[PDB]
Amino acid sequence: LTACPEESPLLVGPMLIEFNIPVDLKLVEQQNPKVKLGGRYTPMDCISPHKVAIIIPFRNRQEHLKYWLYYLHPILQRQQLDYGIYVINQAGESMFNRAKLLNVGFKEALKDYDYNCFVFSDVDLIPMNDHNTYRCFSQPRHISVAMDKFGFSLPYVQYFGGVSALSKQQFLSINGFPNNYCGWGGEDDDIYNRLAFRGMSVSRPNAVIGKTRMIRHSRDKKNEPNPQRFDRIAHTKETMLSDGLNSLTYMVLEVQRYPLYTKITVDIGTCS
Amino acid sequence: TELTKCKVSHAIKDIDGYQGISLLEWACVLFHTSGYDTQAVVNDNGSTEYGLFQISDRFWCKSSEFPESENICGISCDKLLDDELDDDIACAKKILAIKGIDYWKAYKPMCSEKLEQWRCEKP
Ligand SMILES: O=c1ccn([C@@H]2O[C@H](COP(=O)(O)OP(=O)(O)O)[C@@H](O)[C@H]2O)c(=O)[nH]1
Ligand SMILES: OC[C@H]1O[C@@H](O)[C@H](O)[C@@H](O)[C@@H]1O
Ligand SMILES: [Ca+2]
Ligand SMILES: [Mn+2]
Repeated sequence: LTACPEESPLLVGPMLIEFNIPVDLKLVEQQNPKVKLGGRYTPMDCISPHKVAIIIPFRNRQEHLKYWLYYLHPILQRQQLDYGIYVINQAGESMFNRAKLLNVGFKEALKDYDYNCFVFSDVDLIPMNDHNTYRCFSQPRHISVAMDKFGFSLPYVQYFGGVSALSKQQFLSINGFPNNYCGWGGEDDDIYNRLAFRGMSVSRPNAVIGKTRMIRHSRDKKNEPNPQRFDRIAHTKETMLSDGLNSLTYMVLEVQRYPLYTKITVDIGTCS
Repeated sequence: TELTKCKVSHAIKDIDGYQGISLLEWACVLFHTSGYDTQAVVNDNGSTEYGLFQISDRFWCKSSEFPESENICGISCDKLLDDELDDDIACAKKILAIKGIDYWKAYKPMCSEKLEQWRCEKP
């Protein structure tokens, strides 16, 4: 076999994305026979240079996950990626910590395979055009650029939330993500600050190709807006040197390998 | 109601330039403060902040949970959760004149640069 083409010939472009019909994972497995235990897929067609680990921060969003798996597995196979799905489930009932769970995803996926790209995706976002490739670029990539929740427009130029992708070296360069943002908000702005300090810029597809849908939901209990977020993002330059991959600690309570994904339950404690 | 940047901008036009803060800066400030949601209610812990401007019951408005409040704005906090912004703006103006822009913690970190994106060209 030879290298997969630059742009996949299987792409269909725009897709109708709706969440009205119930989803049966058994049916999803049935429709995606090529996906192996642990939610792993590799083209048998060509050799892909994109070895992508998709990391999803998680706690009590099983119904959302069902729609995510239903829509993304076919899309990713079409994009000819050599990928694996990882759901990082926070154990306990303390304040939710999105960024720290993403750091756990990075370290735990590297134990399975020699990944070179990490896509970090919230559980409730589905891309509406398959030309919005879920892989890494020469600069950090912001993928969910036009959410229906924001009128299909970016809320602000420095926004790095929702779905993004960092190559392994881009992630290492910023000492990964912060570990001390508990509750909603600010952690994505901190990551944006880290990338800028390391001299990187944000790469994005245009708003037509980047159209994305977010399943409608109310704020989660235990993920109320964080009062210290503004003070924390104002000091990123100094905290990024000592808070990140190099200070990451957690405890693995369970590792599940299902046909459609790998789910790792962990105890990540509380914020300092 | 979740308003848009331009809906907010037109609504608060009479605050442009007061205490030296521009409409672009306010557009930026209010998105990060309440997401432009006029019904936003957030616990700061012990205290509660209300509406578009996230005005606190600690010192500025009177709530049921904290009746002994200073109530500097002389208004019930429930009047800050509707789509009529005149009274919210009058209160924000008192906070700006007394405490200053630093009350709004999002200002310094998120609104010190790239202000042009916040312009509304819809007059
Ligand atoms: O209780 C929670 C809170 C957050 N999340 C995850 O954290 C991401 C950030 O989520 P949220 O939807 O609350 O904020 P938004 O993107 O809508 O501001 C979610 O999409 C999930 O992937 C979760 O799984 N359970
Ligand atoms: O919801 C969009 C964005 O709003 C900002 O005010 C928050 O700081 C971010 O964490 C969030 O991603
Ligand atoms: Ca009002
Ligand atoms: Mn969401």
